[PDB]
Amino acid sequence: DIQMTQSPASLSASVGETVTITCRASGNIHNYLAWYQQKQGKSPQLLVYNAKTLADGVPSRFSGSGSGTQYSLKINSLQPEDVGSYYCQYFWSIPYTFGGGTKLEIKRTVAAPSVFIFPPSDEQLKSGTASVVCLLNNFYPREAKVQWKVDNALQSGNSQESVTEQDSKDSTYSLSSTLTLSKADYEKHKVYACEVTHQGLSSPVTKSFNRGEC
Amino acid sequence: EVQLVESGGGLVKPGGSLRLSCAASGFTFSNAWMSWVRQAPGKGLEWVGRIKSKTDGGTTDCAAPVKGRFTISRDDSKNTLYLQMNSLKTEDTAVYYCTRSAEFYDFWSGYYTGLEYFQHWGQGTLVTVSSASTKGPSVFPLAPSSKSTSGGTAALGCLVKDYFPEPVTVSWNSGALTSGVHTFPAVLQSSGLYSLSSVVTVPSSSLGTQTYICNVNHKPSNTKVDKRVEPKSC
Amino acid sequence: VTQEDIIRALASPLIKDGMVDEDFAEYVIAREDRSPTGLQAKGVGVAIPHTLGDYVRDNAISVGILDKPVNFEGWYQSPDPVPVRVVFMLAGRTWDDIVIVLKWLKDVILDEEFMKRLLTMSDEEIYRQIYTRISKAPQLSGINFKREYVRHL
Repeated sequence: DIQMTQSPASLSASVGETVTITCRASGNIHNYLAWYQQKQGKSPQLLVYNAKTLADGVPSRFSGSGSGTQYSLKINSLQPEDVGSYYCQYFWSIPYTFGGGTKLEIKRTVAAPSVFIFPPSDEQLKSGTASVVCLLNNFYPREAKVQWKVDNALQSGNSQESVTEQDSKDSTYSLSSTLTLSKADYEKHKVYACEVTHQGLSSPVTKSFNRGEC
Repeated sequence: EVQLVESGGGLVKPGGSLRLSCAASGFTFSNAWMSWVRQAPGKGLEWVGRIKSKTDGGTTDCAAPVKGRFTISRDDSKNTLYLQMNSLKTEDTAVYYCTRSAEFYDFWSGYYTGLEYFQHWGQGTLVTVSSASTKGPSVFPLAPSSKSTSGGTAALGCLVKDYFPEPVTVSWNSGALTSGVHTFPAVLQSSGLYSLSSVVTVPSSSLGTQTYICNVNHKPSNTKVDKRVEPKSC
Repeated sequence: VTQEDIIRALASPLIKDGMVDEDFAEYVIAREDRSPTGLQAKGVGVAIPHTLGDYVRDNAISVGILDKPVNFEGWYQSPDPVPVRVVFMLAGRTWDDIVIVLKWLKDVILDEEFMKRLLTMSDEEIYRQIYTRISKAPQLSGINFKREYVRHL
């Protein structure tokens, strides 16, 4: 069976650059190759077929090239909305192999996060649990460290992070960190704080609250 | 005009069976070759199978990992494509897409043929293979306060906790409020349930006059929740 | 010339007539690697490449005569593969249709004089002799066989 090797798996690029994604086939596929774009939460959309033919409605800054076993998708003058995943596909015969995919990230200027914190709701408390949420808003790059402290004790094995996908307009990320404690544990302690380390911050930032104050 | 509407996806126990449907319109369905493509959570596209049109035999082909377990059929009177799943495994968990293959005209033979690249895709339907059971979410407010305010701007949101399976949709004020909204991807905890938050940044001047409600729809459990988020003044 | 060159050459007229799908040769090749068809019958080597599945619209047979023998792996296991000079490419709709032709081919390749004429007659004479023998086999007769389905390689 034909195997497609798509490189690179991840790609980070500044706006306006020319980006090149390559696929190498385990055999001569004679230009029987398609390219797809998939945005977050959407179904894939065809960009190129027959290795070089642009699909209907596709912006002209996309172009496919190659022959034999080696093919490339080129994106000229990268735009922030080009964030997403890209896939090549062999389509001449079974099993019509898709490549592994390329995830495209946009590179932009460093942007420090806004840090917000939310104590647990009274409704959740009544159910016997307490979730504390620390929100990091509109930052770049993605790498961030979030540490939870309860009366200055570092928490391990009871928090969960989630990062949004890169915004299609400003190319920033947002991050939530959720600390979950039993109601009994939450009421034993006083000070709740999330410490945030990020490149756009000269020093780590700590957002805190005292239980019961607000 | 060309539309591929999929349904039938949902939660199913390992070793069980489930049948997907794809309702097509806006083209001559009886002449089209149709295919299925799947994508496991966070993974890449994978071809599942194909069915030819009746004039070309109406026979099927399937990928080796699912051949002998999956069956593809069509009903041209209903303009519907089907994917029958049997002996399902956890590794079958994926969004399943219905696709139409391209039409190529063969000059020497005089027959039309399908080319397996896909311009038109269905919206996709999620199949979850798990022994866990359906559970609706609990929605809790993330109230705005001085701890979530910065520069004439306040953050607020909703916490959607302990639901199964995916997906859940969150809108604000019945879809009217869209700017500055961040709905985070769901995170599967060790209990087997999912949790996520949705937050929005609004002007602090509007707290106390504008009402903010998060609308949570968990269709797998048929649960709709409208939670008002009250501001904290202190 | 390689087995792949043979299979592509013999598949080409069947593809042009729509007897088989356009990618028919890709599946014949995969099947030949998975289950070889080289046969030794009284001093002449024969291969019978074919496919299983749904890649055939109409039953057909495509014949190739090789000037020099090219090696095919044996239908039956052995060292020293089979040097083949006559290739019967089969396009069968189902497994049941292929066995029917394999019955008939067995009697064909065991007919010594018939096989040696295939090695010496022209394309036109090969067609007439084969097409005549097909007409006398009522369990086959409907199979597609044309002058364009005979080639020297």
